[PDB]
Amino acid sequence: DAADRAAQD
Amino acid sequence: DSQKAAVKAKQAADAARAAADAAQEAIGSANAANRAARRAAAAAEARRHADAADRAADRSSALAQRAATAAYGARDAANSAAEHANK
Repeated sequence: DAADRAAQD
Repeated sequence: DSQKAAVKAKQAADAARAAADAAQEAIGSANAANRAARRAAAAAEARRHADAADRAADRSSALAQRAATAAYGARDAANSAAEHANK
């Protein structure tokens, strides 16, 4: 989830 | 088999703890990516952090798989111990 959010950022 | 279960359970605990740390790595990188994105609003940095978070996610997943495997081993050892106790 953090990786996906990081990608969104 | 009881000692085996204790060892495999310990391995599950170690892998699980490592997975928790891997989650913190992914989170830390995600927070850094967010800060970089805020500064951009920096893009190269945010992307590097995203890649790092993705690598952390792969580490966490692999560790969780190892923890599950170790837990399965501990369970099988416990099952054998139960059979031995019954015998």
